[PDB]
Amino acid sequence: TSQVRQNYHQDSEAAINRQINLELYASYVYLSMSYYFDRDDVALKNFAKYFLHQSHEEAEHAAKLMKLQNQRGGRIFLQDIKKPDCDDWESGLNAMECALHLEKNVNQSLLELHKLATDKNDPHLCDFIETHYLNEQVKAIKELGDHVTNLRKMGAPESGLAEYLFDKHTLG
Amino acid sequence: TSQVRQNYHQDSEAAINRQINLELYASYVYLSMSYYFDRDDVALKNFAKYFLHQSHEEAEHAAKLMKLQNQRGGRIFLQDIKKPDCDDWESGLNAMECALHLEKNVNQSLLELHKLATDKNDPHLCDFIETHYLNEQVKAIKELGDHVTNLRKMGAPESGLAEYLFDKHTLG
Amino acid sequence: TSQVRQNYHQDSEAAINRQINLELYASYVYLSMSYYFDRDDVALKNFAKYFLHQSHEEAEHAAKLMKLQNQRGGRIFLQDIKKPDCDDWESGLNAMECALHLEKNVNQSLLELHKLATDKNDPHLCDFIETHYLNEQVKAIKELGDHVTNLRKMGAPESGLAEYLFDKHTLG
Amino acid sequence: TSQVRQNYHQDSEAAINRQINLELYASYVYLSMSYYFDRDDVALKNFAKYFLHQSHEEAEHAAKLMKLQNQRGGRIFLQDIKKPDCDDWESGLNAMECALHLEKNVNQSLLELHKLATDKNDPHLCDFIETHYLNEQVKAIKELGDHVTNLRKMGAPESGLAEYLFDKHTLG
Amino acid sequence: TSQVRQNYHQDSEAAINRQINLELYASYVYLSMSYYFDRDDVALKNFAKYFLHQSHEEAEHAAKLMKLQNQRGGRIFLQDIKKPDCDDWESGLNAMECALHLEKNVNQSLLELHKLATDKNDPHLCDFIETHYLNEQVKAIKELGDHVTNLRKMGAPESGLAEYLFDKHTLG
Amino acid sequence: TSQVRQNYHQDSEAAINRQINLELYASYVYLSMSYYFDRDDVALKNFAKYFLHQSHEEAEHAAKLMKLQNQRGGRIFLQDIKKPDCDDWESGLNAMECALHLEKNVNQSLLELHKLATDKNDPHLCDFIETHYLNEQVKAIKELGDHVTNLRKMGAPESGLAEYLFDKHTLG
Ligand SMILES: [Cu+2]
Ligand SMILES: [Cu+2]
Ligand SMILES: [Cu+2]
Ligand SMILES: [Cu+2]
Ligand SMILES: [Cu+2]
Ligand SMILES: [Cu+2]
Repeated sequence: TSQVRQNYHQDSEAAINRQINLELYASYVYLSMSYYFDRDDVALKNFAKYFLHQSHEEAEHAAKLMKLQNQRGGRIFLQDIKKPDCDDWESGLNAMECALHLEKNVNQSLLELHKLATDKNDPHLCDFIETHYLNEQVKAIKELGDHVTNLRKMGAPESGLAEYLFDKHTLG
Repeated sequence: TSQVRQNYHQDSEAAINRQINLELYASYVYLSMSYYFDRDDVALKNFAKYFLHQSHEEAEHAAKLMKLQNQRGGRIFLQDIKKPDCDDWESGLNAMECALHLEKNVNQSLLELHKLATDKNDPHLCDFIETHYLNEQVKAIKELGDHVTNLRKMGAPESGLAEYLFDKHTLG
Repeated sequence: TSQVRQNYHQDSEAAINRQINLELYASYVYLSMSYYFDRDDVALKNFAKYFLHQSHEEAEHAAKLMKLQNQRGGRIFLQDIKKPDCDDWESGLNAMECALHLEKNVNQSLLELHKLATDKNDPHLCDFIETHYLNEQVKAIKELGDHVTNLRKMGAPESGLAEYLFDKHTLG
Repeated sequence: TSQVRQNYHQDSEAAINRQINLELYASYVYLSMSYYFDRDDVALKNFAKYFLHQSHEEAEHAAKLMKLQNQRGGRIFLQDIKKPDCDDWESGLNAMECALHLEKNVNQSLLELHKLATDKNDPHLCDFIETHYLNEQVKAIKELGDHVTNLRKMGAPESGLAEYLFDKHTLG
Repeated sequence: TSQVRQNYHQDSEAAINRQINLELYASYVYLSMSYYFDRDDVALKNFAKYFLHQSHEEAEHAAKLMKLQNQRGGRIFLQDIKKPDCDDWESGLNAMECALHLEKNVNQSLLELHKLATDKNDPHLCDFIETHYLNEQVKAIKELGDHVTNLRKMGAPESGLAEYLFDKHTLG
Repeated sequence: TSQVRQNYHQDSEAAINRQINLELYASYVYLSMSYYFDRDDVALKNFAKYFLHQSHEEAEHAAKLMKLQNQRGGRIFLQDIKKPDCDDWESGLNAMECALHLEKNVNQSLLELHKLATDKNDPHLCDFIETHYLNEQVKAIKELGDHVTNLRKMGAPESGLAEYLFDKHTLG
């Protein structure tokens, strides 16, 4: 056992590793989206920039989780980062909807993690999740919902002008 | 009687209290609108910002009226701030039209107040209304009329693109 | 259902709306106090300034709650802001005592809200309450208790000199 | 009962007093260590500086707990600060190990305190512990574990050169 | 024997350790006073600040004595820091009187220490006491006497207004 | 076919995708190493920092390759990022040796890619590889070889002091 480990259940350690893999997967999904919008036949540079920023933020989340795993005396166990479900989205609106679904899945995983930490009476882990992940997830979900709403109201995906103007005015 | 009271009719004091309540009600209507446009399914951030600014300005108007009530030796008598007539507006254009109607109602109340002060031969009250409220109301009504005209000409409310572009270019 | 709503119980949404109304009511009570101390026959300018600042802070609390309601996909439902129980306090000490009672009532409501969020397993809501409201309430209650203690020890309310000196030295 | 006391159980008040005494004891243990390494026959100035800083931080923790006791309307009850178990450590590595054990004991006490506050449904106390003490304890334990690991790997305590170089490069 | 020890009698070493414990005890008495005046039902913030500063100064005195013990090749032997005789003082004047009595006791101990060092022909120890402690004690006693005199003349402890004004004007 | 595609063979596109996956895999290996050295029982902070920087650089290399894929009209096809072969290295020297082997493998892949581009008469691809990857690989391999040589000469892995001093002086 680690000399620093205290009140750190093995179930919590395993769930933290699963969350690390989930954050890495989300980052790599966002990377796929970003370079989809960099394509010559899509060419929405601000969508690409937005999703690249999201990918970097997800990477940061993963790194923070690994740092906590080491802080608590757990052992990081990495797994394959699976390829994203889609190589194509055919519209900025569809990518935003997929991002919203992904963020909600990540949020559900974080909520299950918080429930596990509460059951294991690990207040440090609960506070870590609450302070660094829960409100960030809520803000991200709200922002993506706003983007989806605006794109739908503007006439996307059937209107390329809508996506162009959204790229220029909201994401630019 | 207050040691500072001079040429301050009780009718004027009561009308000032009614105007205080009206300004508070207008502020709270604007607050309702502002957070309607903050909703995920509406997501017009500049409409929300505009109406929040209007709410703060209305609060300021109310506070100025209370300060005058104290200056003249009147006694502030507060009443319930009634909830706004609408929880929903379904478009920025409808909210702008409602704001225009509200500002015209506030203006009519101020004009009746000025007529009362003129009848009571209260030149200080008349000058206070003229200097701090009448031209502000005229400017607000003109600005709201301009917004309504532009939104209607752009194709609102049937065109979500119109409201999006108006949010970006006029209110942003 | 809102596209962003996740782990947000309807009971929590209703309690948040009730808390919004409570914060608005507290702000309007503080406003009443502030302009009571602006009266010519009371004339305690720093008491008025203190209570006006408290009113603005309460308004901010209400706005933050509305923002959370929108963030979580809840729907803001506003109600009448009831007039304050008192139009008169006859002393700074009595106003401070009333403010202490009001802040304790707001705190009790927030604690019940936190208990509801804990029962509904809404860690984001629990953390929001803890981070933005609970310690602010504790600090406000402590400060008001200190003010009440100092005013009582100085000889208020029977000593106008006590309230004058407290206005100058503590609130100024 | 205190005019500010609300949702503050007597058991929580007693546990807070016990934690105050524990933090003071930890500070005084660290002080003992610091001046052990200031001895002419030990002469590890950066170890002394490190433990003096730790002592000051522990004092700060105690003061924060006393401030909370007053904020919540509890009554501070001080007890004797017992002398540290050891007047001698014969090596920097042994002092680091003792500090690690002490910090883990303090952490266990804080976790028991958080469990008590959770049982008493005192969310303000729970959030105070989580925000100001739990992650600080985790970071301190991790840092001490790192120091112990590095000292052991460098050849301490049998190698005075190891402790000298660690004093110069890690603690300096 | 220490390689640096020279003209350092064991009696002087023991007396220095006793003085270390006395300074720590005085610091902890001052800490108790400081947080007594932070209570909601006392609420004299400048009294609390004054006594907290005194506590920090006493801690500094203790640390200086420990540093001298190490400089001369003596060995620091710590003892329990006993809890202060009083948990309550019921007035700023009573706390000032207690502080005056405490400082006079510390001064008497320092004078006995100087007499011992003179008897042992330890000019370095005599000069250390004279330079760093004797005039500081005289100044502290004079300042506390001034505070006690002013509080008594102002009508303390029977006049809460006196203590409030003294807190604002002398300690603020 | 892409409107921008010109002199871009499908074999080159596939090899670029394979290289993207290889760079991502190398980044994730470096990430694993970095957080291995962040462990409490390893505690070599500058090794961790060095490998984290290497991971970020590898990510940058991958992103540059994806950007080229889009520039030339190829289509990015992502694959699973496989977990690193090792979760443990038991020494900084072993991690450096593994990094050297990994960089040589990446270099061999880049050389095969350059040979393919030369065979396909794709001078733009050849120049891209030469300008952005070949000399970077040579420099990285040389630096890792230097680190391995220095660690071996200092007595690693059997000497923890060697790895500590290397962490402080070369990587710090
Ligand atoms: Cu994330
Ligand atoms: Cu107005
Ligand atoms: Cu509030
Ligand atoms: Cu501590
Ligand atoms: Cu002293
Ligand atoms: Cu590379």
